[PDB]
Amino acid sequence: KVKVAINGFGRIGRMVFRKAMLDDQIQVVAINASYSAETLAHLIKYDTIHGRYDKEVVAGEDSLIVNGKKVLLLNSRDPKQLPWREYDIDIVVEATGKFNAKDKAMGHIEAGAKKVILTAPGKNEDVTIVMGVNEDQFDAERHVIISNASCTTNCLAPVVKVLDEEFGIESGLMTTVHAYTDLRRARACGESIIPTTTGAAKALSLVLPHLKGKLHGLALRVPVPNVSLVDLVVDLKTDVTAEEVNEAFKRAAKTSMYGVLDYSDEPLVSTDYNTNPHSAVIDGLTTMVMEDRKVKVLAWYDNEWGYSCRVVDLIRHVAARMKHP
Amino acid sequence: KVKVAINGFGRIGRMVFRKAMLDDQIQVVAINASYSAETLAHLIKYDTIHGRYDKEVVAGEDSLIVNGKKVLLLNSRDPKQLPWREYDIDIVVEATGKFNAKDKAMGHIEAGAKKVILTAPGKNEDVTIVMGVNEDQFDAERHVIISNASCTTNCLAPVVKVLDEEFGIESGLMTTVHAYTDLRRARACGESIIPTTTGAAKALSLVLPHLKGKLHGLALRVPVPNVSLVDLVVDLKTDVTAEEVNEAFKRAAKTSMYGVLDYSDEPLVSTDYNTNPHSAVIDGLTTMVMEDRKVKVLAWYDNEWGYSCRVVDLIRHVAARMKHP
Amino acid sequence: KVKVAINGFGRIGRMVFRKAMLDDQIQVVAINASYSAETLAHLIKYDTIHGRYDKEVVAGEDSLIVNGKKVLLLNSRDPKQLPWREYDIDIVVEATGKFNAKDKAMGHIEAGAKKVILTAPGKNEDVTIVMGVNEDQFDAERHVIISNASCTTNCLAPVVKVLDEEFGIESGLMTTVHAYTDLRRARACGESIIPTTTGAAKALSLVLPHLKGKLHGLALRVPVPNVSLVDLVVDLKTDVTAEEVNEAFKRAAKTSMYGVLDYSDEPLVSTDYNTNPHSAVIDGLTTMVMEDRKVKVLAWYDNEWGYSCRVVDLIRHVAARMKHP
Amino acid sequence: KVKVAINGFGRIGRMVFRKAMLDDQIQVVAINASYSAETLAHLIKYDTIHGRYDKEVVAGEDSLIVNGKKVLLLNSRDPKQLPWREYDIDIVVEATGKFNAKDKAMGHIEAGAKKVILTAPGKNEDVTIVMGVNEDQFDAERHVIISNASCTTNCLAPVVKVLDEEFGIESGLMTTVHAYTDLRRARACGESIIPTTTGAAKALSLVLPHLKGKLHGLALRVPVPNVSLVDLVVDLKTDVTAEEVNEAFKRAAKTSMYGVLDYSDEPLVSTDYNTNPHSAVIDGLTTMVMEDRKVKVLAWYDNEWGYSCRVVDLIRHVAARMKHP
Repeated sequence: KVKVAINGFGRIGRMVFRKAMLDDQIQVVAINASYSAETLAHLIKYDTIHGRYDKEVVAGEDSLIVNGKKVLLLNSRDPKQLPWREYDIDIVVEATGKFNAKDKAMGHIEAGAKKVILTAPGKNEDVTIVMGVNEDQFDAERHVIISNASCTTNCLAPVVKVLDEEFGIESGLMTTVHAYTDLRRARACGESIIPTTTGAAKALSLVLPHLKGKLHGLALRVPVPNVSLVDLVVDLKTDVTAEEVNEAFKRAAKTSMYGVLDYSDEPLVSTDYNTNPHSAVIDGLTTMVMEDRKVKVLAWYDNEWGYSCRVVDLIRHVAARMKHP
Repeated sequence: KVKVAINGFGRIGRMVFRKAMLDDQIQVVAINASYSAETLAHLIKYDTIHGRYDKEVVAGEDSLIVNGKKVLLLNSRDPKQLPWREYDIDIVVEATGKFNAKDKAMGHIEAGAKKVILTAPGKNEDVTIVMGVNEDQFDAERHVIISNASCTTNCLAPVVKVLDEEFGIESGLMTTVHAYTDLRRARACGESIIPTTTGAAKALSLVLPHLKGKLHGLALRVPVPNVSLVDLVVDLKTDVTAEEVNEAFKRAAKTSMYGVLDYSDEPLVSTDYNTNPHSAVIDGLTTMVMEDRKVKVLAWYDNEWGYSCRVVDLIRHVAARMKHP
Repeated sequence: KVKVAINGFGRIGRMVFRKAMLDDQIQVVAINASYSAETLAHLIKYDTIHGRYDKEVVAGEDSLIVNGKKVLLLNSRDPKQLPWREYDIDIVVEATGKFNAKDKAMGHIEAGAKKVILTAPGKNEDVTIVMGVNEDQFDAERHVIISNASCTTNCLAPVVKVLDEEFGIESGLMTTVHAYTDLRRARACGESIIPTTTGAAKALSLVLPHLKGKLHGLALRVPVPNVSLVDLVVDLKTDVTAEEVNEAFKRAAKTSMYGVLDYSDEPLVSTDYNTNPHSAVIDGLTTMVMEDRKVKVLAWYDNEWGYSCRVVDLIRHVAARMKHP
Repeated sequence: KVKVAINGFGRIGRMVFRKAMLDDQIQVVAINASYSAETLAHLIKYDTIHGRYDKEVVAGEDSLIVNGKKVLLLNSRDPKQLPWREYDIDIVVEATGKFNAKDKAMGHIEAGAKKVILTAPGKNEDVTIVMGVNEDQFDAERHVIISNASCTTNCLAPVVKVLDEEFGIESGLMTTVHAYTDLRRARACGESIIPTTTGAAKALSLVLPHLKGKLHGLALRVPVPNVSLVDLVVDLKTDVTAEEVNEAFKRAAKTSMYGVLDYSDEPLVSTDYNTNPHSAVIDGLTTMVMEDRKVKVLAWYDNEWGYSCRVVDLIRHVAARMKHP
């Protein structure tokens, strides 16, 4: 079983831990976090977004017992002090965010870990991966620090990939309607629509390089707790109807992007996609086409759960290629 | 002074009443509503969206005393029973919504009112007006039932008019991010992003006829109390930069669309536009241009206050043309 | 297996159906609702509060296939037209609310059902039951129309019962802080704290008659989607400490009120009690005692899930006593 | 005119500045804040809670021009470096919160200010003042550092004072239902009811010393933007009815507590008290009495605006006693 450590216990770290503890192919050996075992067990068991954890979560002496398995707990702010060599850590998931991600990852390597998965794109990682888009690019012999991009990029890239490979993309603009996770952001008070910048369209370069200059956009932060939406207005290179666009997505969801992209013909609201494991769910009832070429596509994503499921999928892909190069 | 009655005391009726009671050029003679004077005075004085009313509001015997002036109160469900002939009502504002608006308006005419302003587009009105766009079309000798369109159309039409007259519009799609005012709408529970249909782009035909087939869109209802946003992605017929688009809006706001359209270079959030009297406020900091032609424009509007101010402006325009044909 | 029908498919009807379809001791033969099978299947599968249903939900010809079992669907507004005699319906759960509940129940009896469970107290039912408080009072030979009280009464009555039997209650006042489910209620706009009346303290008379005149209170509706709170300030007849009060609750939760009342020493928030099946969960960390006698107790309850679980428990209790009088 | 400086530009500092700039008896000479003049002018002009500022707000070179008057701007983190002696500052309002308030105040004294008003109780101030309760205690010759208590204490103390002086208070418990401004607080996500501690009942000792041991309580943080509520359950020393309690409050509001406490017989919601200048508004329709002695009283307060108005009232009281000892 691949041996994994998790650094940082924010929402992504906790969701990844929840999902990995259910994977019997993965052994979560250790956690490095800022809090005591009792606080960590509380945070694992209870969650205001995804509900209570199904398995038994129990705090012990500098460890957790989760689903019957022991997980060691550490509290090191300098990652190169961690006992990763002594624990034979195969993969560290670096879940403390964007800030100095590459330095932290190198710290984990210096501590004896073999590979690091970053949770942010464009940190000078050896390779940027979006599952369903370019995971084939991972070389276990050449790639040591691997990025899983971001949640919005994990939604945007498969959608855009389907569109470009079926119809060709001329150019497009997008709005990502973002749940909660710049004077505008600082004056929020959790009550307003807030326009901000987004980096998902630029991060698209890392996984679909032939497409930069073609897409850009902004974010609208809205006061919903979780679940976000990509609103993409894109011009295609060939004539389409809404039904043809939806059929391309429907076919990708059942084949090449199975488990990553899904397609829905149901009249759902954003809350219905809470704890959905897909990277993107096309809302088939809203697809629009103006003058056969200008296409509006709406894609739902749980900006926490889908990304964490992709992180676990990536752990499994990397581990398989580590044992069988 | 032009003599006005208001039918219906929902949020639009109450906001229009608040604004008209401040206009010394307008005499609000009467109100027809479903509640007693005490309840109406409560609803006039207090408002969870726009705050407490500034003037003294007092309930009397089947009347209100507001800002020192008496307003008669009626409770007729059939508008042709109203004493509009006996009160010399010049204009009735029909504020009970879209349902059977033309029948209600004819009822007010049969009761003796001279003109009716509907608060919804496409009700077979004699003319559809958006102030700043086509108010010149009103003929006091030929037009008896007049529509002020809708709040979203009052935002979209001036923006689109500036764009078309300065640069020409090829085609475009829009999202209106709507505050609160179909299985999706029924399953809301006030907590989700809800995609729905919108009729603002189609209602554009009534005030800018040369532009239909060129624009369509959808709505995203989000749980904010008030203030909404038009997110327009439009292709233009000539090369532009973001600065040139913003300068066109800035020039229209200070001249041809003064008081109707405004332009902001400040980093504001949606709540900062609460009780803003403009039909649309361009957010200059978010304007984007892809490949010199594909333009993203964001326009804020208080979907209640701006529309009600336009209703009062229209009352004044119609009354001026009634006295001086 | 006891044969059950459900009348009305609001949130309580749907939650009860979800829970009963999992109970292999209960056969849900039929549903009477206002919508078609496709809409009902949508509403069963998806829920903005409690998430997606775990089992396969599928719509057929005037029926549903849920978890592999067929459920017949009817659309009768007059309950005495229903084929309950032909289906051998043992128990009808009347889930259309308070309005004319007894008339509806009699209609179900006239249609051939043997017993009816109302979802509201004080409707001239033969007996009012709160599980854990007085279910022993049900007589299968004398009681035909049975009430499960209300969600707030199902929280308040076990708490008050523990307090009265351990320490004696002199008098008390309560506030129920209520999630969303009178000029104040009509002016809401989903954004305010709204004081209203509550009938839970009066409904206490029906299940704990020796206690009326001793308790009354009000409600504060707050804009949270689900999960509510009883804030009880009660004077006791003997000296206590906070620890003794909490120990009384802790002992009741593990014995006489097992499955109905629970006790928590964890620092949780309201959202952590979403889809909790208990009628009440004492928040042990907030219990307060002033001058040894005046006690503040806080009790969480999911105002939907706990009540629906109690409805299913009551179905099982009634059915057991029907087969073994 | 009394010369005032404001230290700290959080919400209380900004609201106090807004109110003081309207007072022609007060000269706001300077502000010490963490941001540039342009950012400060933005924050003064726009506010997501209380709306846009009425007066002209303009940023100049290390100054603001507000309502036509110039206000100097400083950016000193050490208050004893401020030029208060050179500006003849009479009163500094210390609006950076509870943390090290007395040290900051002494710093302002060392810089040359004559008096300091703290915005938190129990900081070893020379005197704690609640306007309407004990402002008579201020001695301009003996008191140099003055506390205006807290917003919740400014609501609780006048209510409790009326009750104790009219009927006598035996003991009581309270809940303060608090808008947004401990594992529970850290796991919020702005969506839950959160029980926390409150210090308002203990701070009552400072302004009504004969009453400690008699009152204590907790807070329930609820996701409303502004406006909070005190829910007080108190036993009195003499028999009362709800009408007598409400009449005591009504008489205090029109006499001894004019401008501080108000009384409402209207069915309002919390949002209707936004930007209300009173310290407390009794909700007369919810007052309850159990067994002639146990009284429930609900008191609304804008936890920002009322407190800031009290701060300005205190500035005026202190200045009057400074010039006329």
